[PDB]
This record gives sequence, C-alpha cells and structure tokens, in this order.
Amino acid sequence: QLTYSQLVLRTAIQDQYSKLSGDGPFPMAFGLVLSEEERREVIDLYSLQFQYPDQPELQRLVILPQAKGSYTWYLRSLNTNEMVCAVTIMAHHYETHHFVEVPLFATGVGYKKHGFGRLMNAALLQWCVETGFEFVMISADVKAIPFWSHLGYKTMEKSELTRIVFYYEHNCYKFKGAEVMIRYCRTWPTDGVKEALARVQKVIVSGHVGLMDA
Ligand SMILES: CC(=O)SCCNC(=O)CCNC(=O)[C@H](O)C(C)(C)COP(=O)(O)OP(=O)(O)OC[C@H]1O[C@@H](n2cnc3c(N)ncnc32)[C@H](O)[C@@H]1OP(=O)(O)O
Repeated sequence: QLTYSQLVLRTAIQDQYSKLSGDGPFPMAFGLVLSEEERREVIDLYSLQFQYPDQPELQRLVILPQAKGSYTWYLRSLNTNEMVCAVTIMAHHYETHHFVEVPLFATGVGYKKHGFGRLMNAALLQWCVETGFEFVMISADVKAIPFWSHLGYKTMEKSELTRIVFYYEHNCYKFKGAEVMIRYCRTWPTDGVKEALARVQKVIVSGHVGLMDA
C-alpha cells in the first residue's frame, strides 16, 4: 500500500466520441505538474480511469516535484484547457543504476486511440535520454501488458531484474501479479518523438515538443 498496489480499472461506460472531431488544428502543450491546480487536474483525469489507485492513493502518487524523485507531466488541449494524457514517474539513482519507473499513465475520455499515449511515451523516453537515465521500467498488470508491449517495452530478463531486486522490492511501485517490463534508453530512436507527433492527426504542439524539469 506504500510500495504495493493493484490495478482496478473503472467499468462505467465512457463516451468514446472523438474530442478532435472538429476541423482546423488542435493546439496542445506539454507541462509538468508544479501547482496544486495542475495536480488536481491530473488526479481528476486519472480518477476517471482507475478505481484503484483510489482517490487517496492518487493524491499520494501525484505530487509536486522535489534528476530525482516524483514527476507528473501532462498534455493539455489549449482550445478546451482539458487534460488529454498524463504520466507519473519516479526517478531512481541507486548505486550505478539510474532508472525510471512509471506508476500511472492515462489518456482521457474522448482522446483514446488517437496516438496520444505513444506521443506521451515518446516524450518521456526522450526526456530519460536527455537526463542521465539508462532504462524505463514498468510494473504491468496483465491488463496493461498489451499496451506497454505495443509501446515497445519487453519483459525484463530475470538476470537484469535480480541485479536490482532488493532495491526494487523495497522502493518501486509494484502492481499485484504484475510482469516487470523495460526499455533501455540507448535503444530509443532520436526521431521517436517526431514520428509519434506525425501520427497524431490534427494536433500541433506549442512550446517545447517534449518534457521539461521546471
Ligand atoms: C496503472 C496504469 O497506469 S496502467 C497503464 C495504462 N493505463 C490504463 O490502463 C488507464 C486506462 N487506459 C488508458 O488511459 C488508455 O487506454 C491507454 C493509456 C492504455 C492507451 O492510451 P492511448 O492514447 O489510447 O494509446 P495510443 O492511441 O497512443 O496507442 C499506443 C499503442 O498502444 C496500442 N493500444 C492502444 N490502446 C490499447 C489497449 N486498450 N490495449 C492494448 N493496446 C492498446 C495502440 O494500438 C498503439 O500500438 P500500435 O502503435 O502498435 O498501434
């Protein structure tokens, strides 16, 4: 409950009507959660996707930053001010091991299956590369596996996990019955963000096309 969790998805029927059914471009911007207002906006997005983490647990996971510790980034639709996609990470430096885990990742109602997840994941990996991180590791509930696998993550090999098993079991966020999955940053293509952004129709990004730390 501190370092253990269980993925319980909401089941309420969500309207899938595309929020980008409109015409011209939809301007959007990335951001880091730096205010209480941004914190609530992302918690609210996550809330509509998860039954567990529940409200108190989202409030615990989605925090203002302290290179290190917890960060939550989002993509904002500028015409509506709505949250489109968001990700919460924990950045770890343990011995020679510099890596990131991803406790939460969600795309909002009306925005699913448009390529926003791929785009946000690309921006994260780009940011991992640009900061000093070696790999991104995912605790994946059986229901998340297909998603992460489509984003190019793979089952972490037993020997690589045992390299950090003690630290992981005491410090990382672990979904009940999850498979541990990973992508090494050295394999992330330099054009990965550009190619994802190309695959999101009708969107133009304003400001830095990726994630920042302040
Ligand atoms: C605890 C957690 O955070 S679990 C991890 C995921 N979180 C959730 O399950 C929360 C609820 N779900 C969601 O918010 C969304 O459905 C997400 C995040 C899973 C997918 O986000 P989207 O923006 O729809 O993904 P996007 O359209 O960018 O698709 C990216 C890739 O994933 C694949 N994909 C999309 N939705 C799904 C799905 N439901 N199951 C499996 N693969 C999927 C796509 O086909 C694509 O792969 P491709 O390039 O081979 O075609």
